[PDB]
Amino acid sequence: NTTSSVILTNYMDTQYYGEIGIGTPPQTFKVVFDTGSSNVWVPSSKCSRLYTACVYHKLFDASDSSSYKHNGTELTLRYSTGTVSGFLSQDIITVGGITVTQMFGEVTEMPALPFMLAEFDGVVGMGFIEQAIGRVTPIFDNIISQGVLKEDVFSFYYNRDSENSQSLGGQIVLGGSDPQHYEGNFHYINLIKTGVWQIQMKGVSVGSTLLCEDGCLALVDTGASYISGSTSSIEKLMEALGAKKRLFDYVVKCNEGPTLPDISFHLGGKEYTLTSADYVFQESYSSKKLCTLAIHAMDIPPPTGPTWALGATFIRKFYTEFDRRNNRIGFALAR
Ligand SMILES: CC(C)CN(C(=O)c1cnc(C(C)(C)C)nc1NCc1ccco1)[C@H]1CCCNC1
Ligand SMILES: *[C@@H]1O[C@H](CO)[C@@H](O)[C@H](O)[C@H]1NC(C)=O
Repeated sequence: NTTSSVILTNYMDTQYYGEIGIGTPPQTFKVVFDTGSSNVWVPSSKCSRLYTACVYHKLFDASDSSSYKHNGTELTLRYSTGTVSGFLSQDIITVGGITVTQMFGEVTEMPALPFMLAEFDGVVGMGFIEQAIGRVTPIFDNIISQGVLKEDVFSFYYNRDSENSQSLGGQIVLGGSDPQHYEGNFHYINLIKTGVWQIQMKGVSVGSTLLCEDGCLALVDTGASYISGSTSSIEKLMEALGAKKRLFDYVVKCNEGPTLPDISFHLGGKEYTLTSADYVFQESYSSKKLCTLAIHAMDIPPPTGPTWALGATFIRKFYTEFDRRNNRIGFALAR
């Protein structure tokens, strides 16, 4: 019956990661704790240096760990934004002072796009075994097995401040939540199914409901930067906002930013509202300058998709508790 936290760094409101240690002695890695996937991977020393992303990130060297256990089963992790490929290994992983023996992917194939843009080295998947490639037991499942934690829950706080380096970029409590980072009560929404951190959504509103009328899906994805929907969902949301489409993002003229309407997500009977301040990167107030929106198109395939994904844009405003004992997600106002 103990509780434990991981200190997160916030890079520019788009990348949130903490530090883990792998092996004896610990090799440390910057990792995204991702509720939208279920595998652990770091880049590997076996990764060809022709992968520039492998030049620019910390590499796990199995030859420097005395606690490593070979497996070498190939794995390929297909994310919506890009793919990593490699092989399975087993070592001791430390995460918030919790030591666990864990199967993880040693990534030998790490595309320059998008991975050169990653501040983090790898990913710690916080999803279920059902979504785990290779049917590899996820790290939290392993920590639960130990019987150390007070509750079968984990919580995410993502800070709104990335500039002020003398502040906490984010936090993950394993085994509970932290009351210093939320307020009011938790609102609990049960999952559609076990296997995925996905909840029923019954509306996306601009200002009047104009999307997700007959119901749709919402993946709560701590590993994502943005709120995402389907290409057609986003194109209709953006037409409503007067946002011009670009190659990788949507933008308004910076001056139009504060005048943008509130966007609401109807989740578990409550209306979860984001103001323009919650979703516009107000980098300027100029009419000559384009400001990027924290909402993009992301088409996730079956069986998970098509689905909306509530990423860091959403978690910033809403402190999120992931409840594995009751298969539900709690949202409270962050502070
Ligand atoms: C690799 C993994 C994190 C990929 N995903 C991303 O959204 C993602 C993609 N590419 C980037 C790059 C490299 C471009 C920086 N960053 C990402 N996320 C940063 C972040 C950390 C905290 C919150 O958001 C999703 C994929 C679907 C399952 N959930 C995660
Ligand atoms: C890899 O791990 C799995 C555990 O499910 C095991 O069955 C398999 O034999 C392992 N392979 C090697 C080569 O160690």
